[PDB]
Amino acid sequence: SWNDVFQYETNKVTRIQSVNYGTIKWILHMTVFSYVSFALMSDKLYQRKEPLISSVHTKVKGVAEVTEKLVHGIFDTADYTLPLQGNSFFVMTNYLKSEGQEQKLCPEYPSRGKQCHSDQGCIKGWMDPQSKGIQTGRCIPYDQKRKTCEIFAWCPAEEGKEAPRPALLRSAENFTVLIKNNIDFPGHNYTTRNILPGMNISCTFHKTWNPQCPIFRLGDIFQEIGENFTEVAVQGGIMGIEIYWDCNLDSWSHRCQPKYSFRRLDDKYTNESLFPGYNFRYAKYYKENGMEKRTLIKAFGVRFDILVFGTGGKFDIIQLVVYIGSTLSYFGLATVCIDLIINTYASTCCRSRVYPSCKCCEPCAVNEYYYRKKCEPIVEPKPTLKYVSFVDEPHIWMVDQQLLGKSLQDVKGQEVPRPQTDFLELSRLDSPDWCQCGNCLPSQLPENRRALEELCCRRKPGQCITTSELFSKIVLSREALQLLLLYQEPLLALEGEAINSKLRHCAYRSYATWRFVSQDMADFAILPSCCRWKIRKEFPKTQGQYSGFKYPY
Amino acid sequence: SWNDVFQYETNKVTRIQSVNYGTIKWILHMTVFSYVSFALMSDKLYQRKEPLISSVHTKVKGVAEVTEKLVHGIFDTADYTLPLQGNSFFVMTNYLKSEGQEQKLCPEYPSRGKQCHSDQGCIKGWMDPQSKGIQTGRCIPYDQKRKTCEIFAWCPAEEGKEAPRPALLRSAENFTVLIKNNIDFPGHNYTTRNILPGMNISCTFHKTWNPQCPIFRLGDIFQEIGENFTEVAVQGGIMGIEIYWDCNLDSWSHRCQPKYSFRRLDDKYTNESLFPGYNFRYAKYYKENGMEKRTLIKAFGVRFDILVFGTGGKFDIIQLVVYIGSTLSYFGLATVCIDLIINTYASTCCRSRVYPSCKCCEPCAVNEYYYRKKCEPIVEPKPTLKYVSFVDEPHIWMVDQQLLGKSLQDVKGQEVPRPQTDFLELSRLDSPDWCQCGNCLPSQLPENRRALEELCCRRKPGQCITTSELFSKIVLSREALQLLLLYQEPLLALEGEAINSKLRHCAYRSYATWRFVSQDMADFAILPSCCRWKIRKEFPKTQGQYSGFKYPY
Amino acid sequence: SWNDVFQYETNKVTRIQSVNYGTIKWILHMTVFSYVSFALMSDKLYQRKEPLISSVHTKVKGVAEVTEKLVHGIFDTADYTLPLQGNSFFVMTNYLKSEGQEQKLCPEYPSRGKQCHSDQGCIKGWMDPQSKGIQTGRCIPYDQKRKTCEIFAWCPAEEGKEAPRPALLRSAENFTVLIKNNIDFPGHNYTTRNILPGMNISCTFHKTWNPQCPIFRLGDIFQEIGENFTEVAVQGGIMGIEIYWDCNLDSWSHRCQPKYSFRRLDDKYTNESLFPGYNFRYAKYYKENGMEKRTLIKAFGVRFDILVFGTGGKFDIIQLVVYIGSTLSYFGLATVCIDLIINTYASTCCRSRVYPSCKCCEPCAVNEYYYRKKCEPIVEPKPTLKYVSFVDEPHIWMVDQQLLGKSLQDVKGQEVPRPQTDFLELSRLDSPDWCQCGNCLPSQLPENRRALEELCCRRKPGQCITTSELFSKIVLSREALQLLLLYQEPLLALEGEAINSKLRHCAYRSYATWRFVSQDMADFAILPSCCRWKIRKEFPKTQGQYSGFKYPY
Ligand SMILES: Nc1nc2c(ncn2[C@@H]2O[C@H](COP(=O)(O)OP(=O)(O)O)[C@@H](O)[C@H]2O)c(=O)[nH]1
Ligand SMILES: Nc1nc2c(ncn2[C@@H]2O[C@H](COP(=O)(O)OP(=O)(O)O)[C@@H](O)[C@H]2O)c(=O)[nH]1
Ligand SMILES: Nc1nc2c(ncn2[C@@H]2O[C@H](COP(=O)(O)OP(=O)(O)O)[C@@H](O)[C@H]2O)c(=O)[nH]1
Ligand code: NA
Ligand SMILES: [Zn+2]
Ligand SMILES: [Zn+2]
Ligand SMILES: [Zn+2]
Ligand SMILES: [Zn+2]
Ligand SMILES: [Zn+2]
Ligand SMILES: [Zn+2]
Repeated sequence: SWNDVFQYETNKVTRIQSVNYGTIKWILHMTVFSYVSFALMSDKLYQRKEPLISSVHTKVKGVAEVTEKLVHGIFDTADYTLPLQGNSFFVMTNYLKSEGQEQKLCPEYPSRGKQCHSDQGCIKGWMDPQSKGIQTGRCIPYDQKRKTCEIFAWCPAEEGKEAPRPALLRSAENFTVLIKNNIDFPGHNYTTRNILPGMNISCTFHKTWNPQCPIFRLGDIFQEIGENFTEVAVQGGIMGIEIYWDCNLDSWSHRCQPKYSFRRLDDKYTNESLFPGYNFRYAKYYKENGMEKRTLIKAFGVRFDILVFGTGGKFDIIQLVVYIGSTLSYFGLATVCIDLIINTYASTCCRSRVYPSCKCCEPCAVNEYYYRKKCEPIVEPKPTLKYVSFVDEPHIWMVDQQLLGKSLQDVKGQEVPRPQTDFLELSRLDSPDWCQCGNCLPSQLPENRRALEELCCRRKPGQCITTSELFSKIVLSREALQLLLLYQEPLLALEGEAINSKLRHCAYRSYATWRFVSQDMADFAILPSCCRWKIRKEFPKTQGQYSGFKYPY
Repeated sequence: SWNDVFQYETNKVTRIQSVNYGTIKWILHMTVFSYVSFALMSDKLYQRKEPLISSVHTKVKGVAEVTEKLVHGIFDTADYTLPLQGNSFFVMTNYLKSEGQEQKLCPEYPSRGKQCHSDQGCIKGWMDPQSKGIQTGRCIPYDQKRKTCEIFAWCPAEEGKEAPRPALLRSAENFTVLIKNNIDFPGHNYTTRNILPGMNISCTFHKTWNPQCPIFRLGDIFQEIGENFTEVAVQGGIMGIEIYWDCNLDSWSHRCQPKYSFRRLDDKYTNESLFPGYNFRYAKYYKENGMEKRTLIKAFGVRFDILVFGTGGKFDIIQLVVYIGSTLSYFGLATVCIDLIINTYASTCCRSRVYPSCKCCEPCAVNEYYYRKKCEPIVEPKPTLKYVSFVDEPHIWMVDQQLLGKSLQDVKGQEVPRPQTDFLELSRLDSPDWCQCGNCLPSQLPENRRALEELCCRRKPGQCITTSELFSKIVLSREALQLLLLYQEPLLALEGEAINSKLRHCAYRSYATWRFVSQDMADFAILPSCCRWKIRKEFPKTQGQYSGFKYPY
Repeated sequence: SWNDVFQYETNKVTRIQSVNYGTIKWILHMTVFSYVSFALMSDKLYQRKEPLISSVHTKVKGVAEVTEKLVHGIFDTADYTLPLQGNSFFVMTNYLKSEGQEQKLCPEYPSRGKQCHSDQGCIKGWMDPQSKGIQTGRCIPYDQKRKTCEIFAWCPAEEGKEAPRPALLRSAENFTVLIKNNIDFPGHNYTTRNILPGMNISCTFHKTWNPQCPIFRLGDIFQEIGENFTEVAVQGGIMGIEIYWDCNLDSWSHRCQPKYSFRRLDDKYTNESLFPGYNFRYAKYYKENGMEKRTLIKAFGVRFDILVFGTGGKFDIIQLVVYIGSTLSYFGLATVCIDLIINTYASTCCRSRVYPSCKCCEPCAVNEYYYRKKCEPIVEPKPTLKYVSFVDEPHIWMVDQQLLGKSLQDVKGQEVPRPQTDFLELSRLDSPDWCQCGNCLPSQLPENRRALEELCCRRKPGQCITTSELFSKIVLSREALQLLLLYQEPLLALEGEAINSKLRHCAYRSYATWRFVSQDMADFAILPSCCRWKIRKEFPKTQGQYSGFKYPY
């Protein structure tokens, strides 16, 4: 039990002294190592990455003068900008005014060919989001030239009027926005900001000269991406200020700096029915003479959306371990490829065609030696398994099918090469129809099992193997068999029928080992009737019938 | 050195021709491959996934008429909606009005059983967030029926008044919001939007008919998730418009489309003390007659939060390599399982009980052959390691413990099977108390080391192995030992005491190899005293004392 | 073909009964298993993690009284807070007022040493964001003491005036904000909220006593992180309420609770030129006597940014499979380490120096046995490969280089150990200048190939190996060679020149196997001229020239 615990299994290997294969192995190992290292360091797969949480604080500075009796106006942050001071801020670039609005009946603004021509056309009680009123069903003259439906809404109405061109607040392109970005990686417990001590304040952002200046001129934002602020100012738009944080929190590779990029977020070619641009209608309410009045301003502008994103990486042992474990199996590529080469070039097909056709692959025949020193083929031992050898042939035949009452001599199997004998050890001092030697005899086994023993020493007519002197020296010589038995059992009693049986079995084994060198084939070999019966004649049984070949399993 | 570099180690293998094991191996390989492929393609583990950055632009369109002297009002986007046009927008569904507010003393609104009954109950200088004023400590009659505390706050007060039921702006359910969603994957450098050219504009969203229409009717939003807009309109709520982007950026599998889903974000059963619903109090300031007055509107509505989330996948070679490396080791499952089967069925326990009990597992005994052709057991060579063989027994005994002065014959070890001899090679032409053969002699070694040599040829009384003829043929025959020595050293000088010593050692080795076939056991074998001293008698030393067994290590 | 499919390859192994190595293997296996399990469960690597989508709803409650003719004011949520009720909300802590603003010429506010001293200093048409007006180029006296430039802007101007100290709305520290957080994991289809049924309402958040109370006192927020609300109230700031959701959605380990933490998001030491603190200028517009007037309020306060982040993990089989596959290769660590130990201690370097220097590593010499039972070295069979043995030496010499016309006897290779012979099997019954034995003869091969056969039996002068009796018994004995041939071919015809050739080849093989035990070396061995020519003399050819050694490949 404890001995079972205290065991270590190590694979048997074959140390090959080959320049080609060693060079290939080291080249592939180096390639795998290089790619693994490159992937680890480039993608920082050894680091735990966490997304950031951002806080944005914007301050827009800039004033515009608008001339529109002539009225001279001044526009500051309490005028053209909203209380928006975070991820988004709005800069007004144009506007439409409608002073003194009261909820009453009035003609809807004639625009986009909405002028009415017939009273029946207008509907009663119909909600009109385009005009923002309820039509009363009666057409009325908005102007002496054209007529429009009557809506109970805020009056006077100015819906559908185009934004003035050129934009009144074009000067917004000269306005400067300061962006303060605070990010944190709570898992990594790291916080930083885009404005650090020792940074100049009289700077404006540029891709090259001042890439870290958080002060942006809107016109520069637009022209860095090929957008015409003057055109966008008319109907408005949405622009994006991307702030990317590719941040490394490792001490030896610490750099957490923002990268500023810009992107228009509103489609230039939005259909006129999809409300192009960016605008919003905001109203100031007041009391006049005793009635509640409203002043409506339709403000066109650019909404700047500050989009902050990024990841913060810090070394994590678990991630590195996982990556290494993932990539470890790639170091078996050399083994796989070289074993594939050995297996393929060990095939008896290359010599036939490939080598004569291509003579450059001639020295690759050495892989047969490697294969035979690397692989030990074996077959499943099954009852039908049988091996036969014919002295007129230089190979052994394996039969792995049932004998359906037909002689094993006539049964056909497949050819296999007889194993090489141990030279170091060998260097020492009315006959049956199926019989082609004349010495074979009918089987005494039951009828259903006579086919197994119906085998001859040779396939073609000739002399029996029993005529060879080695048959008598090895198989029939009682002295040699006695020596073998004593070698196994030194104090054996060479008397009785037991010794005759043991000698018979040793003779069978001797023939099997002589003609089927491998013990694997010798165990499942089948002796010819001639040799079997000569053996039995030499070492015969008493008051018993021979059983024959047993299944080793 | 370079020869050390130019080496390739390949494992020795056993090619088994088994239908069952090959079928099992291929089945398991196919299963592993199928699961790995399924996981790779379903979860898109070959792709690098990046979260998106979103910009949302909303446009709500819809007008409501409210009747509340009778006052007829019109409510448009400058009235019921806020400047919110991004990720969130607010649609007012009800309201409470309080015109003409001045900062002075007044009775707090009697609500939720807040009516005061005693002057002492009211506190002086106490902040009252429920009433939003500082109590003066004196109770006053709010109405002829009930009394309330006096607060220096905006007056007249209307706190705690329930939202009117039914909701005044019920018609908000018919209002339509257009959502424009712009997403980007900056790492993958991909941008898209939810409105593409060629999409109809007179559409409203439906799960099946118009799943890609970014125009939503609020009532439809509510009824798609079993929410009653009429009820929510009273106190308000929060609704979520989820926009999911499961986007594949690979050219051959490119589809980046949004999936719209809805979710109520406010708890229906919020406790009345936790401010249920959604409302906000916004005030319009003005000057009246010389004093600064305020108009307060408590607006109840639905805040729609557009929640945009998703990931964009693009093929990455590094991710695929990592996944493949992770899954490569799963291809050894076939080897593990089949080797486990071989090891288990090679145990000498199955034959004893399992096979007779269950006869279906009879042909699985072939795994003993596979085990013995796959594993070569070996023991750690240690000084205490000793092997002994008794000619009255068919096994060898291994002793791996110290001899505490007691004879090795009486010491007990564990039984091991003597290895099979090479048949191919063999096929060729006052006695001591511990002695059970009569031919053994006392050891001449030092007293502490006599136990090692205190061993007999047999455990039970009988004839000595020295009486066998093979002992003289193999161990004592000077001709055979001389032939062996010459085989090792052809030009050996067969004269002197050196040749006698060499013959003695060869005789020891011959006995050890004969009775312990394996060289591993023969190296650590222990000769019996009888055989040892017969050998020494045949090849005796001169002017010296025999040392005995040395430790091969 | 199908037999090729029905094959299973299993590695040959060596079962070592070693306490040290088994203990090491199990220790390393346990260590790897423990670390893998720890990483899996601690980091929850078996779970699929999804980021959350959050909705935040805030309700600030609290009223302040400000005394500033003396004016007594009341400040409620319609006064000090914005319509912000989501991820951010603003609490006003101080303010500056400027009533009755009109767009006209006026002197800019003298602050930060901006007082003008010369008319020429002021510029005409110059935008002044600091003063928020267009300078007319003429200096005018703002006050009797100091003068400032003239700006066409809103007047009276109050830019650059410091926030009053102490802060007017200090009482904001006593105000309470209720945060309702709704999160969802749409991939995992899980939603939850920070307020659950059965939670008290009269609670305020504390780290220990009430960590789950979503009602926060602002002063407590500030003092939990060492911030002085009274100081921040003057100029304002930005504070962050982090809500972390480390949520496990597995039923057996379900806990999805928020963790509240606070963080100041505005730099305390922001440069005075970077607009420290948080403020915004919001204006109320009105009509007075017929002209449009403006009231400007510069509000200083704290903007609270609710930052919600977290991940939701649920068991995923794919992730667990990937992690296990990643970590499987780490279970080969025991094999790697033990094989490294075996390889290192099998080196013939330790015995020389390490063991005598350090005697504790003495019993580690057993690894040579393990190495020789684990590895079978083999060399690449190449035409230049040759083996030679000298009977005056105890080793075989391998030559793997071309013979540039110089005798192979004088060519130097590298020494290798002759393999141990099978004891079990052996236990059975004007001479050439390069010649150091006298029996060698010149080669009859072509001139370019005579060097191969120019080899002697010994390196130093002495007796030829042919004088040994084993040479005649093994190599020249016709009986033994005939027996070997018959063993290979039992019915061989021992007549003709074919038998002589076969005997010659068998004699070459016999010498090669005798002196180069391994068949690998015997195949590429080179016979000495003396032995070769004695053999040929014994078994000579007829009407033909001998070819010599062939390349087995
Ligand atoms: N390999 C092989 N073994 C055989 C053959 N015939 C008999 N044997 C072996 O010899 C034994 C049977 O001996 P047998 O002649 O029947 O003598 P008996 O059993 O005493 O009657 C079995 O254990 C077989 O393994 C044969 O043709 N081939
Ligand atoms: N395996 C084994 N070897 C032995 C035994 N006795 C002696 N030897 C070997 O024989 C050698 C010692 O020979 P020994 O009889 O002492 O002759 P001496 O050394 O010349 O006195 C050692 O190298 C041992 O390996 C034994 O019982 N078993
Ligand atoms: N290993 C080895 N084999 C040899 C040597 N000389 C001859 N042979 C073998 O003997 C065969 C050639 O026999 P050879 O003497 O030329 O007789 P021939 O071919 O009939 O003229 C070849 O197949 C060689 O493998 C030698 O020095 N070493
Ligand atoms: Na692996
Ligand atoms: Zn016959
Ligand atoms: Zn015959
Ligand atoms: Zn005895
Ligand atoms: Zn004895
Ligand atoms: Zn010579
Ligand atoms: Zn010689």
